[PDB]
Amino acid sequence: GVQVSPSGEKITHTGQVYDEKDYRRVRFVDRQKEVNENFAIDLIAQQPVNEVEHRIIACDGGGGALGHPKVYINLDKETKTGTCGYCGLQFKQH
Amino acid sequence: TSVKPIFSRDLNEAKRRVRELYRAWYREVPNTVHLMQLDITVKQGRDKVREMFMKNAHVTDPRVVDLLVIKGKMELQETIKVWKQRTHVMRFFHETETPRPKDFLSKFYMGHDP
Amino acid sequence: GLREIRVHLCQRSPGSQGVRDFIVQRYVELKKAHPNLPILIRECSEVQPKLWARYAFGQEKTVSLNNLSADEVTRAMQNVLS
Amino acid sequence: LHHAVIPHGKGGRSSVSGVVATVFGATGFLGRYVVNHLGRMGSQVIIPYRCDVYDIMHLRLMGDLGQLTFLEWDARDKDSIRKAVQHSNVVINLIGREWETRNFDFEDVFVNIPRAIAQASKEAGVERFIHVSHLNASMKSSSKSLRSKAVGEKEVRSVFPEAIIIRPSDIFGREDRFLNHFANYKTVKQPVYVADVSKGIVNATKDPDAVGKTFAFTGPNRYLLFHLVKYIFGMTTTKDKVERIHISDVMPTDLPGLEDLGVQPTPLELKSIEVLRRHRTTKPAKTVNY
Amino acid sequence: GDVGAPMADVILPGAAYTEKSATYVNTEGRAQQTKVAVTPPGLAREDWKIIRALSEIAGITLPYDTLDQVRNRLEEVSPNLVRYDDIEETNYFQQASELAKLVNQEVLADPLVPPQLTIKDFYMTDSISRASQTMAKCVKAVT
Amino acid sequence: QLITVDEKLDITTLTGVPEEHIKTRKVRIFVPARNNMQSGVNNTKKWKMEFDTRERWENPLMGWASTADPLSNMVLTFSAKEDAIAFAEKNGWSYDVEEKKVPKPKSKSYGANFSWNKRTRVSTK
Amino acid sequence: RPTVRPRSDVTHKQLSAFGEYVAEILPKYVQQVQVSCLDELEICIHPDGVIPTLTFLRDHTNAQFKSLADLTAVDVPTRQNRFEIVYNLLSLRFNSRIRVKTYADELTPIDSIVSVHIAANWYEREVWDMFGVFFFNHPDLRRILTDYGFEGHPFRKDFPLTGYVELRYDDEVKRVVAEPVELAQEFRKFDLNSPWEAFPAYRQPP
Ligand SMILES: NC(=O)C1=CN([C@@H]2O[C@H](COP(=O)(O)OP(=O)(O)OC[C@H]3O[C@@H](n4cnc5c(N)ncnc54)[C@H](OP(=O)(O)O)[C@@H]3O)[C@@H](O)[C@H]2O)C=CC1
Ligand SMILES: [Zn+2]
Repeated sequence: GVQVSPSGEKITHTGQVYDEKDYRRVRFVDRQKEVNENFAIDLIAQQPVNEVEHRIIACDGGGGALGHPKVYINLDKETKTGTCGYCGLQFKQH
Repeated sequence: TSVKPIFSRDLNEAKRRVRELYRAWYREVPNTVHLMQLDITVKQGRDKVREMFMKNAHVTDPRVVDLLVIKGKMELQETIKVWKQRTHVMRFFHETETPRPKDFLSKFYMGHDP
Repeated sequence: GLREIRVHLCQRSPGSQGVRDFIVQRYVELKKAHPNLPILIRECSEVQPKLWARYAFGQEKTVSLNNLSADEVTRAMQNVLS
Repeated sequence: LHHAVIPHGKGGRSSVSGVVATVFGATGFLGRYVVNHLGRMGSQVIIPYRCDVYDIMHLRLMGDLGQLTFLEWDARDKDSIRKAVQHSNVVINLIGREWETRNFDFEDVFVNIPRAIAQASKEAGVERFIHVSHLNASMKSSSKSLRSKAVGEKEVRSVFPEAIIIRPSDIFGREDRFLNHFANYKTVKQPVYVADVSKGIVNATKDPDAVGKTFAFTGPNRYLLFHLVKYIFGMTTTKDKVERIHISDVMPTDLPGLEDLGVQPTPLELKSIEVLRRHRTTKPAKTVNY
Repeated sequence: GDVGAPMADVILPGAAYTEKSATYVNTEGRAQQTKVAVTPPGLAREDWKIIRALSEIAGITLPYDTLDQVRNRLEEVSPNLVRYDDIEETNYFQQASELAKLVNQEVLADPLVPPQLTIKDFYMTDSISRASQTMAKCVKAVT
Repeated sequence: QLITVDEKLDITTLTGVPEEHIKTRKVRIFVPARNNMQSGVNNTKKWKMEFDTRERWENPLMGWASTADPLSNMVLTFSAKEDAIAFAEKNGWSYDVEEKKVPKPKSKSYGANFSWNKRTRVSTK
Repeated sequence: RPTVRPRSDVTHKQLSAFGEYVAEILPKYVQQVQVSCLDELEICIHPDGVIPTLTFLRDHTNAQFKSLADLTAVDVPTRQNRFEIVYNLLSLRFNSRIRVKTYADELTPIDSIVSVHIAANWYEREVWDMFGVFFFNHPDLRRILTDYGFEGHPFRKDFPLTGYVELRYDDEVKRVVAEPVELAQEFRKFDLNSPWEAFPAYRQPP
């Protein structure tokens, strides 16, 4: 979530802030700093872990198309979860 | 080695073509500052012509000289016929830019200009 | 006030035969005589041998040794050192 | 130093010059050149305005994309000057009227507003302040304008000791109130060109041997008012204006001049032709010294 | 700025090897040259330009204005530093040893250990390897 | 109808290129090294001429990469070092030249991985 | 096949025969006749055969190559004669097309053919303006596509894409001044060519 810096500037989803001593803060004077308040890194964490009875699981994101390329993930390592490099979802072996 | 020529056999004929071109320019110059209301003086214009001529003095090849004559004639046409403008003619003096200082130190101090 | 000597020479060329002869004949003696002097032997390919000698406050001289014999090279060396 | 200031580039429109300048008085006649000289080398330029947005459109094209920042203000409104002086290294003041309105007297213009500007600059933490005045600035003056100018210079120095005062003489260019004022229809003048003045100021904006000093920017030559007005008429209403007209130009002694910033005088005998051809439908003037 | 910069009186920033054309030489006499990839950061400059300008200021104006002139100076001082990629044979070890045989100095008892024993020390041997926050990961992982 | 002009060739005054970019420069003639990522050699077959790199700084507005050298993306392709150097001379550029680093012929023997006496014996097939 | 292009040999035959025809009529001014896979006929010649060959092809009864579809130049800076010159010609009596090529360089001009085809009056000016190649016996030869004070030939391979100068309005002098080029986003040079050979038929020998 956007949390403000000493100077009074909102931080972005990639930690960008004009140093308090920076002259580039002028462009915001009498204006605003466009920032997105929905952080994917948190919205995906809010999602739960899927469970499957198979040690290998295919992910596409939803619709066959409208999703992403079908990728296959392994679930032999009960220590952690199996994450998709496209959608961020994570699965377990039960 | 041996070549095929262009509009000349030797640098003497080439230079006399050049001198004819200089006659033409030198003579026409003031009509330009008259037609198009340039600020500069005819002395400045003529010094500029001399500078732009001596800029290509080391040249030796009759062909490389005939081509420069051709291009100068093209420019003189564009100028006597009012196709160029105040802008195109004043694009010779560079009134809106400082030159790269010809000093190792004046270069070093600001940038990597070698 | 000499501060440095540096011989630049070649190999497999006539111009440097006298200089190679000088190096084999009188270089160890010169070093042991004046050991604290920097003598820079520098050989390359397709050069004309020279002897750049550098004095105190940023000056130096040179002499072509091309087509010279060992005795003449020693003559020039002693001339410089003197 | 902050990496956002390191002057990277080659001295061009799309370069960086490390000059962050808040300029008051850009909607006028000398700012129109100061801002160009600042921006055509890659400087950041804050411009406060009180005019309507139409009268500030001749300045959007003289600087690269994103270097110009136009905001609004009001001299009587403080906290509209912090906005503009903050985020800057240099402040330039060019304000000044040739007459008095209802709300704004010479006192206000030349004493009270510059003082607050310099106060806010010092508060913010900027490192250079440049103020422009008249060559004949003096308390002993038929015109009260010059009185106020010579008072405001001290009122500034009392808050910004390391400031930089610049006293040019009657300035001549296009859209100037001197040659056009004469051609609308005992005293020697040495006028000067906006190009020279702006070059001087923009050079002082970086030059390190200019702080806590003064400069008398005067032309190369001098002329008798009569010879000059006759030259005008050959090439072709305010009491205080006429008073400033009927005063000769001082020859300031050993004061750091124009050629000390690097600039060179451009004689009026070369730009009069371009300034005056508009007022149409010759030999030069004999330069003299008293 | 790692060790010698804090204990300094004046500091002149310069350019690394990814930011200058410059000759280096390996253990076999093979002269090689870098090629500028990224101009230096900010006010940093090239070292030979810095020293040249310094001399010009002092009053000792050097004769080197360009890299080709500096390379011709390198040629005069030692003519091998411009034959890039090429090694040059040498044939005077007999004299070298003839002389070196007259140098009395006795060895000592302590063994001759190498300072780099474990890979833990291969990393972090120069200022760049101390600045790298990846070499630190590698050291930490090793230990 | 033929003339003899044996002097060196130059077209610098016709190219229209300026002095700053015709004398203050340094050109490089080489064969682009093979990308060790790939094993293809269809890129080490034509010589290439490029220039020295110059300042490439950051725009304050957006952070983009700004320049003033208009010959930073100029790369020319040739089939022969002689032609490359002739072109360089013709135009008036001070050039450095590199040689074609060809790999050596190698002796490969699949049988060497199973010897009875040598060290080339491999421990994993 | 449905994804490949058909292939008729009658045209290859006709054009090879006409190549032999043209070449044995003009053994002089001729070299490198070639008809390609896609059935197009190129004839390379010497710069001294331009008008002879064009006139022959236009007027000869068997040829009647009247229309000058196009005139072009091409810059290959790895060959001593770097400026290839191309005339694309059309005949309506036979529904046929042909290509006539020659070569040139700097300082080595070509002969104009406005006497033969008057369309060239502008194509040759365009070539001179873009590639820097003079033509003999051209009434007017001058900048046609470029600005009036432009110094350069920009369709070469050594002229930079973005150029050497740049324009903008400056209030001081009240004009459109020129200056060096300073971009806010340097054009990016994408290196795309692949390391793996795609066509063996064109594999050069080492
Ligand atoms: N030319 C001369 O004869 C000489 C002039 N000078 C100095 O030159 C400077 C500028 O000259 P010039 O360019 O002719 O000035 P201009 O009148 O051309 O414009 C000056 C600026 O002052 C601003 N200004 C004036 N009064 C007020 C006010 N009461 N409140 C807010 N803003 C105000 C105006 O902003 P807006 O337009 O938005 O109202 C205007 O843009 C002056 O400061 C003068 O002292 C010094 C010596 C000689
Ligand atoms: Zn997925």
